[PDB]
Order: sequence, then C-alpha cells, then structure tokens
Amino acid sequence: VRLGMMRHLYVVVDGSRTMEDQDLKPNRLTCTLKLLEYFVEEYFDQNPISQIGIIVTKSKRAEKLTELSGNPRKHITSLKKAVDMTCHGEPSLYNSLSIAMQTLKHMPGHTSREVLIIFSSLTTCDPSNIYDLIKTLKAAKIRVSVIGLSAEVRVCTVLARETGGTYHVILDESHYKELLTHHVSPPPASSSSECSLIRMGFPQHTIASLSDQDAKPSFSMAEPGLTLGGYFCPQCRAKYCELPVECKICGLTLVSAPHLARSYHHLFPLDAFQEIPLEEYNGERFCYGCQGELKDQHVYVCAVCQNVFCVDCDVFVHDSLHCCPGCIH
Amino acid sequence: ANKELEEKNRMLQEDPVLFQLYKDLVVSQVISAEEFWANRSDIIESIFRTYPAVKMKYAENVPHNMTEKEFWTRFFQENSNAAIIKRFNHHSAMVLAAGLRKIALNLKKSDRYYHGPTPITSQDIINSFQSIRQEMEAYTPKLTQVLSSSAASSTITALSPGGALMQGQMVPNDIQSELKHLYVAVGELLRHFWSCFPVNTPFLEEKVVKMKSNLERFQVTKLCPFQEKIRRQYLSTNLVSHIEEMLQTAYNKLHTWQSRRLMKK
Amino acid sequence: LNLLVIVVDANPIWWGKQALKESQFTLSKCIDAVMVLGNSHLFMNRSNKLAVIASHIQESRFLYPGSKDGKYELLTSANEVIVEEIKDLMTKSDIKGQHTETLLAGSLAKALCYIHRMNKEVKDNQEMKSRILVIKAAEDSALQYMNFMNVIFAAQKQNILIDACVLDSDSGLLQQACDITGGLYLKVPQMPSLLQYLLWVFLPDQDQRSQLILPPPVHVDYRAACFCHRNLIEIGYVCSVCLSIFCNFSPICTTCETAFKIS
Amino acid sequence: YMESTVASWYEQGILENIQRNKLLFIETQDGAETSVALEKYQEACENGRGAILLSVARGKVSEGIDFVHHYGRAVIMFGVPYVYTQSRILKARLEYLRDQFQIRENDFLTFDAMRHAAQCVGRAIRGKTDYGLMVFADKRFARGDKRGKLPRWIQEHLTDANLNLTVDEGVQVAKYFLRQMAQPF
Amino acid sequence: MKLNVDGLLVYFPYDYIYPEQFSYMRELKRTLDAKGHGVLEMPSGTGKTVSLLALIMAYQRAYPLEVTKLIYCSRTVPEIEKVIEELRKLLNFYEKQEGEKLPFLGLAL
Ligand SMILES: [Zn+2]
Ligand SMILES: [Zn+2]
Ligand SMILES: [Zn+2]
Ligand SMILES: [Zn+2]
Ligand SMILES: [Zn+2]
Repeated sequence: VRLGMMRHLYVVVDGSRTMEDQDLKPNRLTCTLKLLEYFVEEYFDQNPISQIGIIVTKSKRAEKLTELSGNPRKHITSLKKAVDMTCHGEPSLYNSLSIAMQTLKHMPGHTSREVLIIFSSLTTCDPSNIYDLIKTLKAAKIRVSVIGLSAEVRVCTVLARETGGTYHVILDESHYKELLTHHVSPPPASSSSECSLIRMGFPQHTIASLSDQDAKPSFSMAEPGLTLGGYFCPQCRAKYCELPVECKICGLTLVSAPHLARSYHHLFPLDAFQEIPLEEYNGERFCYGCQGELKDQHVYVCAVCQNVFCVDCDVFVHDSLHCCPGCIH
Repeated sequence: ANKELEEKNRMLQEDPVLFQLYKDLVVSQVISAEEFWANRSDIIESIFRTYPAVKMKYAENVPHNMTEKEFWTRFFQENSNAAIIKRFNHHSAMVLAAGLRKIALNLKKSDRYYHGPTPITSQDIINSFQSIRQEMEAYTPKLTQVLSSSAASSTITALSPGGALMQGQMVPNDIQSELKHLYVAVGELLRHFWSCFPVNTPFLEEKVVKMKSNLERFQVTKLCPFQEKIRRQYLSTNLVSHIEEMLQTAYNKLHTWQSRRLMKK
Repeated sequence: LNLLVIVVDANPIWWGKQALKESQFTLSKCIDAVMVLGNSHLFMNRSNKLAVIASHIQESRFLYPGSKDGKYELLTSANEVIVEEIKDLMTKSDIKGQHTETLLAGSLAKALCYIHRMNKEVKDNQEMKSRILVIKAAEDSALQYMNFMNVIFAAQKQNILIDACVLDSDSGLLQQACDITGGLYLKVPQMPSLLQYLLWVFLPDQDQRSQLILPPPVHVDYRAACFCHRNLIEIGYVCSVCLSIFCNFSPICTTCETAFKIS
Repeated sequence: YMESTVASWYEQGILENIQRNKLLFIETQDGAETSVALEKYQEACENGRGAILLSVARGKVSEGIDFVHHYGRAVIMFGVPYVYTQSRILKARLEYLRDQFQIRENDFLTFDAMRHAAQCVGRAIRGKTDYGLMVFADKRFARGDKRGKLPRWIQEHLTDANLNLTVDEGVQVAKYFLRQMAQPF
Repeated sequence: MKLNVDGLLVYFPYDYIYPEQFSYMRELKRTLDAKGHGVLEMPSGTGKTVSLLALIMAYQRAYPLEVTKLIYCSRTVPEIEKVIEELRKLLNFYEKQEGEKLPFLGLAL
C-alpha cells in the first residue's frame, strides 16, 4: 500500500466555549493541549521530513498560532502559551478550513496535505456554506480527518468521508491517546494521491578548519550569538543551527541521512506474530527476546526466524523497535 | 486607487524590520522601489448583518441632529403572542440566510536499504578459529595481567589536556546587531533572486524576471562591499568572511547558468 | 539506579587473527577488562545492576542474566558465570565461510528489549537510567545499516545512551549511532591500557557525566550517496514512496516503478 | 401551550442561550410557514448550525414528516399529548365508547395520548440503524399505565434505572449514549 | 436470499434479516393461512414494507387462487412513493432470480 512519507499536517484546535466544560478529569482544553504536545513531539519523531502547523479558531475567527515549521520545540512553546488562552467564542469550520486551504494551496503536489480538526463544540457558525468548501477541498486533494469530542457531527462526518479522511468520537482520554497516536502514522496513498520526485539537500556538520584559521563565523538563520561551527547548505551557504529545516532562500529541504532512515520502518511494517498461549513444544524456559522465564501462558513467533518472544518482547517490538531482534540475524 | 500608498502607510511604522530593509534597499540608491512590492462594535455589526430592516433604517436615519445613544434606545422597542413566534422564525431564517451566501506497492530491489548510503584467505578463518579456541583455557588473570602502572600513567597523561585523545570569544557586542541586519538584508534579496533560479523556466516572460534579478544581484553586491570596507578598518580582527561566500557562490551560480544557457542556445 | 549493559563484540575471526599474530592484546584480557568494569559498576552501588552480551557472526548470547578467596559473593558469581559461558560460547561454534562479518544490530536489539523488560519489572518508586557500553572490535557490515538505524532510533526514543568504545577501527555507522543518542565515543589506541579508559570515560553515569571533563566528541560525517555507485552526494532526488537518495533526475526510480508524470 | 412556554422562555434568558447554542425554529398553523420553516430546518441539520424545531403533536407536520439519520436525532416530548377537555365532539366520541364496547373514559383518553406520543416519537428509528434517543420530559410517562400502553419495542429497551432520571442525569446519560453510538459497528 | 419459511420458500432482496423479521413473516403467514383478518405491529419504519411485500408475493405464487391481489394502503402519497420504490426493487430482484418476466402487475393510484 503506497504511503506518503512527506506530509504537511495542520492540527486545527477550536477555542470554543464548550472546551470550558470539564468532561475529562482536567479542563478539556488543557488536556487536549497537554496531549497534543506529546502528539506533536511524537509526530516529528516519527516523520522528520514532515512538518506541522496549528490553527486556533475561536469567536468565529481562525488565527494561525504557528506557521509550518520543522522545529518541534517552537510548536511546543506555542502549545504551552495557548494553555492560558481565554477559551471564549464560537468556532467556524469555514474560517479554519479556508485558512488551512490558503496556506496549503501553494504547497507542492508530491507532499500529502492533511488536516486534523479536533472538534469540541458541535456548532459551526460560518459566513458561507461549508458544502461548497467541500468541493474545493476535494479538488485540492487536502485530506481532512476530523476527531469529534462528545458529538457525532453530521457535517464533519460527510466532510471526512467525502474528502477521504476518517471520523471518530472520543470514548475517553485513553481512547483519545490511541486516536492521536494512530493519526501520527502516515496515511496510505489513495488513487487521487500522486507521487513525484522532490529535490533534497544533505548538509554536513562543519567546524573551524584548522585552529580557527579561515573560520566561518555566523550567528544563525531563524538572540543568536556567534557560532564557531554548525550546519550549512549546498546552495544557501547560510549557517543553520539545527536540522532538518527548509531553506530560507532555496526553498529546498535540508535533512540528514538518519532523518530519512527514520522513516524506512513505515515502508517495512512488521508482520504480526501469531499469539499461541500453550507452550507448543517450546522447551526454552527463557524468552529468547529478553532471556527471561515466561511467567505467562503466551508466546509469539515469526514465519521466518521461528523464534520465541514473550508478551513484553512482542509488544515492544511491534510498538517501538519495529523489527524482530533474532529475525534480523 | 492608491492601494500601494495605503499599504505603505500602514506598514511604515507598524513593522520595524520590513520597512527598515525596504528603506535600506534605497538608502544607497540601489534600485527602484517598484519591484520591491511588485515581486512580493460586535453587537452593531451583528445587527447590521442580521436585520435588513435595521440596515435600511440606518441608511435613512444616518446621524443627523440626533445621538447614537438615542439610536441604541430605539433598538429594543394573542396578537403579541403570535408576533413573538413569528419574530423568532424570521430572525433565525435571516441568520441562516446571512450564513448562506448567494495502490499496493511493489519493489524489485530491497537490499539497497539494507546497505543504504553509508559506504564500505579461507584457511585464515580456520587458523583464527582454532587459535582463539585454544586461547582461553586459562581464565581470571586479573591479579596483575589486566593492567600495569606504567600503562595506566601513560593513559592518564594522554587524557591530560595536552595528551592524546583529549585536545582540550564574545569580545564584540555592538557589531553583532549590524551583522544581523546585513544578514537579514542579504536574505531578503536572495529570497527573490533564488525564488525561480532552480527552476529552468524556459519561457520569455519567465526569464525576463530572472535576468532583471540577476542584474539586481550585481547592483546590490556593488554596495555590500562598501559597508564591508567600513567595518573592516576598525581592528582587523574577527574576520567576517561568511558573507563573502554567499555573494561569490551566487555569482558562480549566475555565471555558470549563463554559460549553460549559452551552450543550450 | 543504573542498569549497565556491556555489548562485547567478540568476533572469532578478528580475535583469532590477533591470536595468530601473537599480539600483546588478547580476547582473554578484553573479557577480563570488561569483567572488571562490570564489577566496578556494581561496586558503585547496591541498586546498580549490570548485564553482558557477546556479539558473534551467527548469533549473540547473554553472558549474565562462597568466599573461597575472601570475595564478595555476588561479584564471585558474576565472575564464574561470565567465565564459564564465554568459554563455552567460544569453544563451540559452527563454521560458515559465507557469513563472517560480526553481528551487532541483533545484539543491541536484545539489549534494548532486555532493558525494557527490566524497566517494566522494576518498581515505579525508583527511576532507572540504563546505558549500553558497546565495545566494537571488528569492521561493521554494510547490509546491517537499516536494522542498526532502527535500533538506534528506538534507543533514542526510549532514552538509553549508547557509549561506543570502538578499538582498532573507526566504524562510521557506530559513531553515527552514538551521536544520535548522545552517548560518548572513545577510540582507545592503546589496547593494553583499555581498562583505564573505562574507569574514566565510560564508567561515570549520565548523572555525573555533564559535571565532568571527558574527551570532546568526534566530528560526524553525515554523508549521503546515491543508490547507484555508492559515493558522497550533496543533493538527493528522493521520491514520495521509496524515500531513497538517488543519483540524478530519472523518468522513474527503479526501486519504485511508479508512473511519475513529467512537468 | 407551546406559545405560552415560548413566551416565558423569551421573558427569561433561557431562550437567548438556546438561540446562541443552536438555531431555533417554530411551527405555526399556516402550512406555507410550516413548509418554509421545515425546509430551512433541513438545511440547518445538514450544516453544523443545527436546529431545534418546536412543533405540536397534533400538527399535520408531525404526522407528515419522517425523521431519519441526522434528522431529528433527539426527539423531545414536552408533556403528555392530551386534547383539550372542552371540545364537545370528543365528548360524544368518548362517552359513546364508554356506553358501547365498554371502554373507560380515562382508559381511552390515555390510549389517545400514548398512541399519539408513540406516533410522534417513533420517527427517529426510521431505518438503516440510525442512532437516536427519545426523551420524554414528563413524569406522567413514568407511570406504569403509560409505560404499559407504550409500544413494546420502546418499553422493553426502557429500564427502571433510567425511568425517572433527573434533568442533569438524563443529560449525562444522553451524552454517554451518543458517545457509544458515534463509534462504528 | 431465499428464506425457507415454515409455510414455503420466500425470496428476499437484502442480504440479512433480523430475528424480528422472521417472527413477523411467520405470524403473517399464520394469519394468511387462517384467512382471517388480524392486526400486528412492527417497529421499523422501513424493512417492514419489503418483508410484507415479499411474503405476500411468495404466498400469491404458492396459492394464487387464495389471494386475488394485494391492496396496500399508506397514509400519504409522498410515503406511498417510497413503498412503490421498495416494490420496484423487489420485483427487479425477483425478475433477475427467475431470468424472465412474469405476469405480475403493480401500480399506485
Ligand atoms: Zn539553501
Ligand atoms: Zn521476552
Ligand atoms: Zn523473527
Ligand atoms: Zn549515481
Ligand atoms: Zn520510488
């Protein structure tokens, strides 16, 4: 199944009054922001080439809290600042989606444009009908996958299914974590989706040539002090503090080899290991994965290496490591 | 309409950096400023959009020998019973009308990932295997064999700052702001100069603007070295050469692509 | 507390080459130095715990899950178990000429999941700061890059420090690996003096590493190359499916077979 | 009664808050206004504004209209539907039934109320297994006779635990039930 | 979907039927076999029409002399339009199953 490795995602947060209601254990808005910080960090950790943008909608107006960027810390700071937001007004799906569409219209065709609307207040007061905007969204192939809160909104249901996204409603906080963690992963590319080669640039960390001879002093490029060494660009030739980042001049993505390598496991998903409770002639008391005695009647095995893994080993392998230790051999 | 003049007045003092750089491009009289922009309550409003009757009444009763407080007062002011229901029906209808304006993947070569971009007889294995098998028939020699004082002292001397494996200035402050400002100017103009440079753009109207921008490169880099000269003749310390690399590399790209265009022709 | 894991690269081909050369350094002394390091690590504190793995071309095996000489019972048990198991593993081994490169990614994966198991079992009251003191001894294999990168990223997410201690060779992949997770990278040139390096550079834990002078990190060359002839490239043309660094613009990348549309 | 309740809510601030939360539409005897209001109500339901359609149980709109998925999601019944006890036609119709066929006047009156309520509350389950909740804001329905005369399919789903929920408890359980129905099969 | 009803075999266009549909069909067949007027209630606004129409058509095929024709009445014309749509779908399904046209006529006044 074709997957879009590079995706520009907009997490549309609503500053509606209904967010005031403390349906969850803490305030709803505070919980959403606290978990969305984790979502942002994990999304960047699972898709370095991708970038994210936050639009906060309240009082019938949508404001770009943070433009598209490759730095998780800046977005995290924006979330922490927004934690104290007043949270009064009414959202406008038309306004939020129009802002997202305006920013995403000029984005490259190859990248997957995606929107995740964390809908809280079921109402949607908009200057213009949103069914018309749905046509433009379908034309622009911008995937929109709403996540409703305490409501199965019909307009958002049709939005999601027509635009190709998925609709969900929060059963509880634990299920909210699961929903956002699921949305972290790249979505499969459908027929409407198209792939195209994208120019990429690989910089190399550089320092003073020899005892600060013919040095290359520079401060930064988006109170930066002088830097003896740092990253550079093949074309900008402008010092960059951290990678990966889009060029401020070229418009070309600067990214190192490990960042790309971080996404190969998506192309190579791990086949689920059959769960057999009984020992099944497994005379090895120690679990091969962790070399620990199997204290539970559960075993996992591959179709190639035919090794033995306990519950923790299998869960960790399929969750984070994304590869079978013994089966690597 | 003087929309450009209105926008310039709006951004004249609201945003300092934008106007600072736009003015800087003219301070030394580099180029014309045309290309700069060429290339790049609630209740009353709600009533205004809600009640067309109120809109007509406002148009006809625009303040004339009256007061806005009086106009506000005029707002709130079975026959009455049905009027309320009719009024809600009409008002909700008006609000709604105002809101209603008129692929499975397959691959042939997977080992390329197994050996990614990272770069790079028979009896020898047998000999090594047997020798290492016979190596460790004796164990636990830690008492003296593992380490010796002379080697330990050599290791400590190496770990010393002058030793092996251990190799071992913010004096200017005001110059920092000037360097930052110059870098911002370079970035601003390089943005437009590189906006369409990577793309071939084999069209007459597309190439005209790259030619104009290429000339603008000469014209801006004409004035950059004069400020460089002013800064240089202070102490001849802490050389600023990174700025030179950007200009020289832009010139190299310009000339190389000009030669390539001539070759293509 | 701290959970240390020593991933020793005991490659029979290379260590037996040393044995044939009759050099001063030997695998026996390397194992003794690693043993002393582990003993000192546990010596540091009771709560501290350690484990050992041996890396071989075929597979990797754990070397670790009275006072006859007046010795501490726990460290005596550690000495006996590691000595016996390492001798058994080295003595018994099949021969396969096709596969001779040392295996390290699988050993590191085993270490990572072992650390996860210990972190799950340990009480939540005490926080565990695990570490992996990888000790390479032979050149790495090109085909292992992908899996090794997977395990390195897993370690980064799980907050484990990969302290590399390569000797006799500088593995660019391993230095890249430890750089990502912030682990130290020391290249000891004096093998008979390896243990002094451990008791200074590696032995101190992450808690005290910041407040201590240690050798500066080595510059890491994050090179990129096209999949054709294997050479450094500064500009890569990747697609949206393969995510592969290529040579030059082509109508369709071979590893994709996609119907790229020109423009 | 609908007009009196609407007027009281208008005098108080409840009605304005309801208007803010969601659009409000009302029914009138005139068929033209009824049709226009319902036409706008459908568009409101399609859009995210939503709508609250106040109507009368005996109104021709109630019988003619059919509510489906994302239409009339939550059916609210304000008061047991009873015809005025002054219309003399029903007096003949009712006392004659008492005299012949032996039906108690109260029995037939409660039957006429329960049948009408079931008619006007049974629309949300039209078809295609579209979720929806029917809330009856009247303690009279909690009486055994009303429950017994209620249709079997609704009554069996109804339970004693939720029989006489307070307003707040009913709101909470409605929210939870909507959560459960939101997720797919 | 051919259902082996107790009385006979009855065709059905949709894939699956709930147990309440089985109960409805069996009770309706009992009433028709008794050839006596009766009353019954089914919750669903839709689905009852298709089940009733299918059972009546199958009973007509089995005992054409027993029932001359079906007179199905609905409250309003907009509603009876949906009924005629359901009947058209059922007839198309049955015609596809049989492979040919049969002397069956259905209309709305
Ligand atoms: Zn650049
Ligand atoms: Zn295990
Ligand atoms: Zn396996
Ligand atoms: Zn090439
Ligand atoms: Zn490809």
